[PDB]
Amino acid sequence: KGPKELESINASMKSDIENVRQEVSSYKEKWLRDAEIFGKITSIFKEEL
Amino acid sequence: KGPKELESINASMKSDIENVRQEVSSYKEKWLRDAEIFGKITSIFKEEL
Amino acid sequence: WRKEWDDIEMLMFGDDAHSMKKMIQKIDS
Repeated sequence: KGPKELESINASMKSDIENVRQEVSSYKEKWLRDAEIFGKITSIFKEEL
Repeated sequence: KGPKELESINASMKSDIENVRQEVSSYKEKWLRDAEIFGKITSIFKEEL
Repeated sequence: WRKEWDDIEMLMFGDDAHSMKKMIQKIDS
């Protein structure tokens, strides 16, 4: 492949790696807040079960 | 159908209608159990509010 | 009877939710 072509794909792939880290962290945090509220409600009902 | 035959089934058909009334009572009991389940569902509903 | 089955399903939904809480404790690690 042309080195200019290789440089362009390498640069893109780097940027894609970056967007991914941020997206994963945000998804994990939102999921965790929702999960904590869900778990408190799940606790009293779980004791009832 | 023979009237004797009809009289015999109507004894049994009336019995089946009584069984259906008993089943309706059972469904009401099931609804009451569902309502107890709904009262435990009530703590979850308070968390949701 | 279908309504009673749905109540049973909501209870089992609660069990699923408890399993989900255990799983969340697990993506916590």
